[PDB]
Amino acid sequence: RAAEDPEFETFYTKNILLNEGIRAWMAAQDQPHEKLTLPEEVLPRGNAL
Amino acid sequence: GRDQETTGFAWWAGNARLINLSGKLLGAHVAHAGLIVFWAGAMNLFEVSHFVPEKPMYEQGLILLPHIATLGYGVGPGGEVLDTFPYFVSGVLHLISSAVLGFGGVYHSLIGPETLEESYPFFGYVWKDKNKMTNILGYHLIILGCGAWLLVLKALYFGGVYDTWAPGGGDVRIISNPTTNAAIIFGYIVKSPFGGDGWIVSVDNLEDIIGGHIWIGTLCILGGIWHIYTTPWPWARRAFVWSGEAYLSYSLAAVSLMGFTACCFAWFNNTAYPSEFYGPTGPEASQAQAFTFLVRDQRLGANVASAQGPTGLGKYLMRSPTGEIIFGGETMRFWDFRGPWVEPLRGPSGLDLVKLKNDIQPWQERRAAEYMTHAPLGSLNSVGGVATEINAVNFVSPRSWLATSHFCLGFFFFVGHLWHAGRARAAAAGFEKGIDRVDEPVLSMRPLD
Amino acid sequence: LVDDRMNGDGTGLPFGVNDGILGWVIAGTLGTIWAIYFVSQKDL
Amino acid sequence: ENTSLWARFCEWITSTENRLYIGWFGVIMIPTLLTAISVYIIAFIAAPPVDIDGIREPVSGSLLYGNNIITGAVVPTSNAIGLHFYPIWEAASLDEWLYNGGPYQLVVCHFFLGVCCYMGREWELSYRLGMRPWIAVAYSAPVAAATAVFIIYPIGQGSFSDGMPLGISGTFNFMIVFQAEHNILMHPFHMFGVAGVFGGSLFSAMHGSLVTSSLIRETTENESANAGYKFGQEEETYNIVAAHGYFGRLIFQYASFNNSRSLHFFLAVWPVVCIWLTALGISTMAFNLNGFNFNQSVVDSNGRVLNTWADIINRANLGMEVMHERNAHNFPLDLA
Amino acid sequence: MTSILQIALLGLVLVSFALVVGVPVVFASPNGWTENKGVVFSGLSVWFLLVFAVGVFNSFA
Amino acid sequence: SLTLILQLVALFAVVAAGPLVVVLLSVRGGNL
Amino acid sequence: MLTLKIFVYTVVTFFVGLFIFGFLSNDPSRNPGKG
Amino acid sequence: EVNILGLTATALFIIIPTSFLLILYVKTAASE
Amino acid sequence: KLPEAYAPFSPIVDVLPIIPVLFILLAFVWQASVSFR
Amino acid sequence: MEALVYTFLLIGTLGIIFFSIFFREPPRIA
Amino acid sequence: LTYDELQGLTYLQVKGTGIANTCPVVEQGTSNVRELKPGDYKLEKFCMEPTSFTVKEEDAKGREEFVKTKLLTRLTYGLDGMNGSMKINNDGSVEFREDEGLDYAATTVKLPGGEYVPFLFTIKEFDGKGTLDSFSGDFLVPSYRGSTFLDPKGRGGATGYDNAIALPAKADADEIQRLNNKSYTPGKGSAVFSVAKVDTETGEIAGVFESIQPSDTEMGAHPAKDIKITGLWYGQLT
Amino acid sequence: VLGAALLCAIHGATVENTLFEDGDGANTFRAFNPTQAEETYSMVTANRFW
Ligand code: CLA
Ligand code: CLA
Ligand code: CLA
Ligand code: CLA
Ligand SMILES: CCCCCCCCCCCCCCCCCC(=O)OC[C@H](CO)OC(=O)CCCCCCCCCCCCCCCCC
Ligand SMILES: CC1=C(/C=C/C(C)=C/C=C/C(C)=C/C=C/C=C(C)/C=C/C=C(C)/C=C/C2=C(C)CCCC2(C)C)C(C)(C)CCC1
Ligand SMILES: CC1=C(/C=C/C(C)=C/C=C/C(C)=C/C=C/C=C(C)/C=C/C=C(C)/C=C/C2=C(C)CCCC2(C)C)C(C)(C)CCC1
Ligand SMILES: CC1=C(/C=C/C(C)=C\C=CC(/C)=C/C=C/C=C(C)/C=C/C=C(C)/C=C/C2=C(C)CCCC2(C)C)C(C)(C)CCC1
Ligand code: OEX
Ligand SMILES: [Cl-]
Ligand SMILES: [Cl-]
Ligand SMILES: [Fe+2]
Ligand code: NA
Repeated sequence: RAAEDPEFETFYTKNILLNEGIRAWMAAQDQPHEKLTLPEEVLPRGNAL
Repeated sequence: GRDQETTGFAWWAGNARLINLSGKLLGAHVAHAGLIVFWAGAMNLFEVSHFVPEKPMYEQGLILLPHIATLGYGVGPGGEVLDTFPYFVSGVLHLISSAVLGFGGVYHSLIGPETLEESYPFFGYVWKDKNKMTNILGYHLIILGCGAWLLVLKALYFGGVYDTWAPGGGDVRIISNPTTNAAIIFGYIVKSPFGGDGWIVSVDNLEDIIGGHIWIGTLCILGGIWHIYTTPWPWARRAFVWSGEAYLSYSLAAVSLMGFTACCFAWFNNTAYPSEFYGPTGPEASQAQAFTFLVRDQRLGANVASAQGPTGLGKYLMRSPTGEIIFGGETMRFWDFRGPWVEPLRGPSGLDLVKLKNDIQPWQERRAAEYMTHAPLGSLNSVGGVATEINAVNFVSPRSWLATSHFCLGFFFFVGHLWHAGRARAAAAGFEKGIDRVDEPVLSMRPLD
Repeated sequence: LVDDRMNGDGTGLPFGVNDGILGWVIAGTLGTIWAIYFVSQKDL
Repeated sequence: ENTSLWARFCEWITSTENRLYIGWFGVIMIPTLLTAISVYIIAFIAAPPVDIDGIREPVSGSLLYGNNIITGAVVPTSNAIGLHFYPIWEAASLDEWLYNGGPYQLVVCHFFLGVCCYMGREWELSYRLGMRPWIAVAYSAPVAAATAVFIIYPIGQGSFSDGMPLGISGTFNFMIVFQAEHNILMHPFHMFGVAGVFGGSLFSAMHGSLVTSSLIRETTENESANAGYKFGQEEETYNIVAAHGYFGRLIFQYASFNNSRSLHFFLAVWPVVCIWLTALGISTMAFNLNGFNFNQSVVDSNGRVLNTWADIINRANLGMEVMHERNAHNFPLDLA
Repeated sequence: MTSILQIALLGLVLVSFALVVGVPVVFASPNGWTENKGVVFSGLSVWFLLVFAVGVFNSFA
Repeated sequence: SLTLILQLVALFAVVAAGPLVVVLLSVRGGNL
Repeated sequence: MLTLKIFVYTVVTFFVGLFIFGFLSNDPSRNPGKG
Repeated sequence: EVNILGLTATALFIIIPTSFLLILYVKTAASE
Repeated sequence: KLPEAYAPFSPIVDVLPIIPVLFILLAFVWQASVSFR
Repeated sequence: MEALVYTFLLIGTLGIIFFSIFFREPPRIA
Repeated sequence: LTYDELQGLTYLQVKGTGIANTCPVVEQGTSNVRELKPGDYKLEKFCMEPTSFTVKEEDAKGREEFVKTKLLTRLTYGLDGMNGSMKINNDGSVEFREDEGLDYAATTVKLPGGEYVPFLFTIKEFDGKGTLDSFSGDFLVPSYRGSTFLDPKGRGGATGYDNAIALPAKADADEIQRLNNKSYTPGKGSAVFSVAKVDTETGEIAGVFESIQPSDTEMGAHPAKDIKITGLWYGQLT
Repeated sequence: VLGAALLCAIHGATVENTLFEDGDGANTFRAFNPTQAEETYSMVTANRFW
């Protein structure tokens, strides 16, 4: 529904977006075996923060 | 003292053992008052000894030196400290008075008269004597009215109290013509507690502050005389429980309401709590972020009135729910913030675009220490701003400290009011210890189904 | 404006009233309850 | 007392013969909570999308607008409103009131009044039954927590949009954002609350085990062992003498809980005081007192940052921080 | 004049320390307050004298 | 530092003052 | 919409008046205990 | 449209245990 | 800072806030000494 | 249907708790 | 209220009353309109507030009708603080040209049936040609959202995902309208103005307007409707 | 877990608020006797209250 609708948002979609940021910004310093040297621009950001 | 086998109270309820002991109760009170004045003097001397003069009086974790500084004792025009001798004098006077009070409390607790009625009928009191309790309440009401009139005298004749709303960024301003309008004062007390008004946290000027203090002092003195020369009416007798525990619960509820109310003053008020002494409030530094970024991005060259954000509402300026022009960021919740560095920039309709473009003042620009750090974030073990900040700056806002602590103690005192009100009602009814087990009320009632 | 609004949010209205009818119905309801209680107090 | 209107009303209100006790606290509990129940149910079923963040980006939260029970939620009030008391009569239309988040304010205000009067009604029934009155004092802890998450935290942050959404996924959203911005896990009051619920479950299991185990035979492998005697005798079953011996032999037989009253007082006081502590931790983090901040506390002799579990928590927190309100921020430092 | 103030304040500190240690001890002693009345009164008198002395010496130092 | 030494000695003097009163009342009679 | 405010104000004033005058109407005497 | 698998699963998970419990309650209340 | 005539007494001042915390603990010492009767 | 099943389950739970409150078995032995 | 008594009110008196969203009026002026002195003018404080918000939806049977709607956003729809030029000639020809100000307002309105219609009420970059009785022209309409706006799934334009992140097996030639395009191309709208109640002593004109402009296309997913905005405008000539 | 903590708090408060008299002192904790064969709290009163 949210893929075919740019208007449909729920708190569950907000939680999914938060989980994506947790994974992306936590993996590099969380799993040193993975050697995730991800640059800052491919990491997801909101606006201004 | 006494043991549990005679009083019926255990050690963790030992202060109940002196409920009916007037002299020991008075000694506990006087010793506790000595404790309060001792904390005042000791913490004042600690804050004076730990005072760096070049820094403002909020990066140092000082909470009560701002309380003296609000009265105008040793405060320069812009907000500088000038001298710390009034603070030192206040601390030393509190320490000596606490020594006297502690001696009196220790004396009355240890070797004072055990019970006051047999030798001192003026001070003796039973908890069921409504006339005597109203006499004591009247004495304390007259004392509190004199205390409020003391602040009135300091504001009116002794050249004190610091005004943030004075032009240029505040000044210690002697207050002339306080607003003693009953309509204004009681419209303050009966209005809504929400964001549009604020019930008691709405005083934007020392004139209304001192008019309300005149009203509260006169009313307290008159009510004290009234309680001295009256006895509670039969409706009050039928409504209230007349015991020492019930009176404590009434005081606990009132003082918990006062604690929550003072927490709200601390978080929102910037008139009785100047920003130069207490740091920014919640709404400011957030309004200051939008204001400073607006003036910076128009100093670069980009216009701020026709600039829209990612959502199309305005990166710098937008409209409030009412048609006032407000700051366009996420600080649209704080559009009711009134500050000394905002009002000359603010007009009848909105934020006065022409004033933002041309009539900005250099002192309002320099008031970016409001925004920079010092937004009332700060974490429990100090460190900087938001919870994800690193160990760079040692700061937590004094407004945050004495709002958080005061809400905690206000809620605890509401809980204590509940406890003491319930136990006082059970004591007056007769079942504070439990159920009589041979005639319980439940067996005399019809079953529910 | 495109619609009619109460426009009473804010402005420090006493007890939230913006018309005299609200204060009058508050006073009338409180007075009615007080009158019933007064003529019907003390159980009997 | 019998031929008077306010009399008959008073001894009907204070009557203990009602199926549910009303009382003078109930005359305020019942209408506010019924209003909150009605508005919450109607909003959860058919609430139109509401712009929570004040950025003209509504979220649905209601079943008829395409979500389930887990992800459906009565969404908080608009950020544009703030804590400015927006009821129906302050709106020009019901559609506008619904678009701005008025149902949340209505339900939260009525729920706060209703739980306060529920506590008062608990006291009132304890008073009218000849009981002791501190069940309301025990109930004051969930009321404090609900007030902290629905009223006090929006007061501290300046907007009812900061209130906990009336739902499940909204509750998780409130949790994650609160973590990102206050570091609740590293807050000692929250540690006390977590220890309180864990110890409450522990002590509930221990008390249930000790009272369910310490029995003499009165119920056989059938429904009941009434062959000794049927219903209608005061010869009591149970035990607390061998149960205390078992609990003592369990560890070292000196932590004496032989007093049943002291044991039940401990069972009452531990989760209550811990939930008091965690509710006040939420209330302190409302004014941004926040949790422990040990980011880059460990440095070596040359001053290089040695990583830390607290630093990993910081990375997760800032990853949460950059996701929250992707479109609601225009300025770098998050203060409002 | 500052040295006189410092000596007076140190004397006041020691007198207050002696008073804090002894006043509860004298009060709660069995049959001790009516026999230590003179020494307790003298201690309180010197305490008040030292307080007033530091107060009047503050204006000169 | 000498400042820290005087802070410690003042701290020990004020911390030990209370228990000194209690033990003095315990060994010099009673009424506590 | 003003009449909705009038109706709600009347309802709230009614219930608050019932609360206050009911607690005024001899509440400490509504006990089974002797006292 | 219509998730008929979810509908059948939910309807069966409601009907079968509720009917089982209701039958047990009816046969228990019939013979005291 | 404290005035110049009171600067040596600032280390004594630095300990004075904790005395009220010491007072309730003194009460607990007295209860222990009376054996919590 | 999607929302109809959720509404039916919620009102069924509410009806169950209503029956448990009001049409319960009367309590016996204490 | 005219501009004279709006400046005579404090901020606290106007606050919370809805007065700040109302454009000033002219009470001492004349309705002759043509009496206005010709020349080159630089008007400031150009006010523009609406009185109705009607949306054009096309039925699937072939006729044109507008419908009245219900506003969801509160009093944020006025335009205030704009300025520009008016080259008025002796015959009456004008050269109205707005330059800068609060020349936009994000407005969300509700159609009958419960469909949300967001739009950006703009008059920015508008030129005016015609007489004093009626002059019209065209103005620039921005998208509604910037290219840094992220959808509920994090996809966007300048920044975003541009891919269905929820499921790794759906990016084919059916989500192109939702993922690949992400258009922010500005539209244009047409507004017609009219000058009434001219003032001679201080050059204060306050007429009416009727504006036609496209609605929001969200992110380019669906075509925009047409919004008709009618109301009053106000200006001071110097 | 939340229901277990709720049950612990409610059970403790209910037992402590239905404790019967069992004595004359103001401290109910010493009113308890493990030797007696009677229940220390009123289950009937607790059931009617809840
Ligand atoms: C604000 C704190 C405070 C205060 C002012 C008091 C005051 C009092 N309590 Mg109490 N108490 C407290 C806290 C407090 N308590 C706490 C927290 C507990 C729980 C542990 C108790 C438990 C308790 C019990 C069980 C009893 C009291 C009793 C008493 C009364 C008489 C004590 C007595 O006769 O024995 C004498 C005590 C002493 C000799 C030791 C105290 C030493 C002195 C007084 C203080 C320390 C020295 C001090 C610095 C001197 C100042 C010097 C001066 C020159 C400035 C007294 C009025 C008794 C009572 O109720 O009366 C019937 C009683 O039995 N209390
Ligand atoms: C007319 C008799 C009288 C007076 C004047 C007082 C006065 C006072 N009592 Mg007291 N009391 C009385 C009778 C009286 N009481 C009786 C009969 C009892 C029963 C035994 C008590 C029991 C009692 C207790 C238990 C306590 C007090 C306390 C206090 C003080 C509280 C004020 C405070 O500390 O805050 C601050 C003070 C102010 C804000 C006032 C500012 C100073 C002003 C300018 C001075 C007022 C002068 C004024 C003209 C004189 C008043 C006229 C008088 C006739 C009322 C205060 C000085 C408390 C205490 O111990 O405090 C140390 C306390 O705990 N009283
Ligand atoms: C209204 C109460 C209040 C408030 C708002 C403040 C605020 C402040 N104080 Mg202060 N203080 C207070 C009371 C208060 N204090 C009291 C009563 C004392 C006497 C002991 C002191 C003594 C004191 C000193 C010596 C110093 C401060 C300092 C400070 C500043 C920094 C505080 C800090 O470092 O972290 C705050 C510390 C904490 C948050 C510790 C938390 C303690 C909690 C409440 C324990 C309770 C948790 C839980 C319930 C435990 C249960 C166990 C229990 C059953 C025993 C700050 C502005 C420092 C300063 O900057 O100097 C100017 C400083 O050095 N204070
Ligand atoms: C000025 C307010 C006030 C006053 C005068 C009293 C007075 C009294 N209370 Mg009471 N109480 C209050 C507030 C007050 N209370 C509050 C706010 C609460 C809620 C927390 C309670 C809860 C309470 C209970 C449960 C009981 C009393 C009891 C009593 C009586 C005996 C007290 C005693 O000797 O215990 C001894 C004192 C102690 C053992 C010290 C207490 C240690 C506390 C619990 C730890 C916290 C202290 C720590 C330094 C602070 C940390 C920070 C904080 C913000 C958490 C006595 C007449 C008893 C009673 O009912 O007798 C009739 C009793 O059972 N009170
Ligand atoms: C808009 C401004 C907002 C701010 C103004 C707010 C004003 C609030 C004033 C309330 C003060 C009343 C205190 C009584 C407390 C209970 C006394 C009681 O238990 O009372 C019981 C007691 C028992 O004997 O009796 C008695 O002592 C009788 C004494 C009670 C006095 C009765 C009040 C006057 C009655 C007027 C009737 C109103 C009639 C209806 C008006 C209709 C208008 C159209
Ligand atoms: C009864 C009782 C109690 C209580 C007690 C108390 C409360 C006490 C107190 C007391 C007090 C309340 C005290 C106080 C004090 C004070 C003092 C003693 C002082 C002083 C002085 C000095 C000496 C100073 C000096 C200085 C100066 C002047 C300045 C500079 C610095 C210095 C510091 C040097 C208890 C709980 C135990 C238990 C029960 C019984
Ligand atoms: C100073 C100041 C001011 C002023 C203030 C004021 C003026 C206040 C007040 C106030 C008031 C004027 C108050 C009053 C009150 C009262 C109360 C608070 C009460 C009560 C009570 C109760 C709660 C009751 C209960 C009950 C009932 C209900 C019935 C039966 C009986 C009983 C008891 C149960 C101002 C702000 C201006 C400025 C600043 C400062
Ligand atoms: C101003 C000043 C002063 C004053 C002072 C005072 C005001 C006093 C005091 C004092 C005090 C106030 C002291 C104290 C101390 C205390 C302590 C040291 C404590 C303790 C406790 C504990 C350690 C506990 C233990 C325990 C128990 C027994 C119970 C249970 C278990 C436990 C383990 C917890 C002087 C004269 C020096 C001079 C200089 C300055
Ligand atoms: O809205 Mn919910 O939340 Ca208290 O932070 Mn700033 O703003 Mn928003 O951000 Mn993170
Ligand atoms: Cl922002
Ligand atoms: Cl979010
Ligand atoms: Fe049990
Ligand atoms: Na963002």
